[PDB]
Amino acid sequence: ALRVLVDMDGVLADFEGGFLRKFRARFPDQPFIALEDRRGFWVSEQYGRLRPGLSEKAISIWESKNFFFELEPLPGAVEAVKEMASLQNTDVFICTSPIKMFKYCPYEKYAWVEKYFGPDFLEQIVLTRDKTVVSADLLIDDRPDITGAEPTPSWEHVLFTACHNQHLQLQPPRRRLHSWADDWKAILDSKRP
Amino acid sequence: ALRVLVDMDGVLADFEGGFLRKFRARFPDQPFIALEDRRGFWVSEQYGRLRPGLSEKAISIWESKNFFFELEPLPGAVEAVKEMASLQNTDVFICTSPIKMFKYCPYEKYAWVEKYFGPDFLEQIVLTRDKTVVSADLLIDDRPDITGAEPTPSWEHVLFTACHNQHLQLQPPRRRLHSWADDWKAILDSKRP
Ligand SMILES: O=c1[nH]c(=O)n([C@H]2C[C@H]3O[C@](c4ccccc4)(P(=O)(O)O)OC[C@H]3O2)cc1/C=C/P(=O)(O)O
Ligand SMILES: O=c1[nH]c(=O)n([C@H]2C[C@H]3O[C@](c4ccccc4)(P(=O)(O)O)OC[C@H]3O2)cc1/C=C/P(=O)(O)O
Ligand SMILES: [Mg+2]
Ligand SMILES: [Mg+2]
Repeated sequence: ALRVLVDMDGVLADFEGGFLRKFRARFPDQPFIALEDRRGFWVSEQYGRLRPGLSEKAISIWESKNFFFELEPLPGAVEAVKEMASLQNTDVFICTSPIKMFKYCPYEKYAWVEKYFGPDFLEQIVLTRDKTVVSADLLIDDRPDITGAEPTPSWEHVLFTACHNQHLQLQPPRRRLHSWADDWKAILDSKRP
Repeated sequence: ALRVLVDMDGVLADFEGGFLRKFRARFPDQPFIALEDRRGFWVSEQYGRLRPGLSEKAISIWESKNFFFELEPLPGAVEAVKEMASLQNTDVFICTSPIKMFKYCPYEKYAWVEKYFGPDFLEQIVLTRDKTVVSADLLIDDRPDITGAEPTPSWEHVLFTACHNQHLQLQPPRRRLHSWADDWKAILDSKRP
């Protein structure tokens, strides 16, 4: 079977929108970064440049209970992955990194998957801080540079569009999946025998 | 670097001893299976044959809060893995499967690793129900038959001795690690260039 790894935050689950909503609600008198203006992968670094002490306040949002659990799915994500997993000769794993503060995040990621994909889909979860040691044909992930212990990962990394990466020019033959409305089936079919 | 995957339950953490202690304390008037007499990988199947309704009582032990967190390390396990991870050209990942009931288990496994190996070791955790999709040179695991989506895993599976597998004759050239007092370094060195 063709094997596809799908990232969670910024691909399945709307980490950026969730973060902004909760930040504004908790820190209504602080300045914030509109999603369109997000630059750089690390939210807290951008916030830290905007005002002193804002990096720590940003961090307190994703460390809070229910932050991960209450993320909304990105449009099309649940439908696409469900269809993808039902395709013949196609094994789909949700491959995601928990944050360092582990009190809520791993638990809530399991709970989120159960909620949107159902109990049977829990067998498809891989939690890891290193994706290069997970072998597959494809990795769909919004992070531009994915590295770790394995210098030559078996997967092709398809960059999932996010505001933070939308301007990035990629080194051919690297490619993008622009959203779940985009033609993911053609990408998968291009890797099949 | 040589890459080694190490299982948690029955290899690092004493799932069998922990289970028995808690079962006896919770169900003092039920019969139990002494560790020496454990047969078959699945604890609940053996308990279920011993008396009707015992399978469900067994399951309630590992579903309970603090079951995973309070497991004792197997003798030598923490020392060995710490030394192993400090070796040159050697990357060690703790590769473990959470149980289906996810309320406590993933969280407590992270907490256990932090407790025995320290915060920095949390980056080395891989949670998965499928180990065949994790690529490495070696997998040290007490489970005799490890299968999943990848029909030809890259690792050599070294069987870690447990009471449930201690009589098993293995198909050459399959081999065992008899305990952490056993010569794990020689096993690793045998895979190096
Ligand atoms: O896209 C993101 N942007 C972002 O700013 N963060 C935040 C949350 C927290 O995540 C981490 C993080 C680093 C690597 C992998 C997951 C999370 P940490 O666990 O180190 O605190 O990095 C610093 C912080 O940055 C996470 C993510 C999620 C990364 P992925 O989608 O899990 O790869
Ligand atoms: O060795 C074991 N023996 C055992 O009886 N169990 C119990 C706990 C529960 O674990 C499971 C289980 C199945 C596969 C992988 C982990 C756990 P489930 O999550 O399906 O309930 O299997 C049924 C039950 O069997 C777990 C383990 C731990 C298996 P690993 O060390 O995680 O591979
Ligand atoms: Mg992401
Ligand atoms: Mg085990």
